[PDB]
Amino acid sequence: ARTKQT
Amino acid sequence: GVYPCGACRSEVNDDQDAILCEASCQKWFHRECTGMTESAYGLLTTEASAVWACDLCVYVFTTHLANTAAEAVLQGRADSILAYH
Ligand SMILES: [Zn+2]
Ligand SMILES: [Zn+2]
Repeated sequence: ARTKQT
Repeated sequence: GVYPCGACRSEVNDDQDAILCEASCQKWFHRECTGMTESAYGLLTTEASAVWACDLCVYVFTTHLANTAAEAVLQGRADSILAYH
């Protein structure tokens, strides 16, 4: 899932 | 930031924890506006075949399911969060 940590 | 949080409507900056509702509305949400744990956020980040669905709206996870699944993974009860999709 796309997060800012991606 | 250019995007507002889909829950609190304030800006989301790239140095905040935030997740995209890829399952549906494609809005960003601050982690802390969703109730998502730090562990669910970390495990979702690295699972390419998981997508998150926000409270307003491939393996789909709501916050509650991602939180339950992460607790199981960290306790060795589940091999990955996908077991809870
Ligand atoms: Zn917010
Ligand atoms: Zn959504």
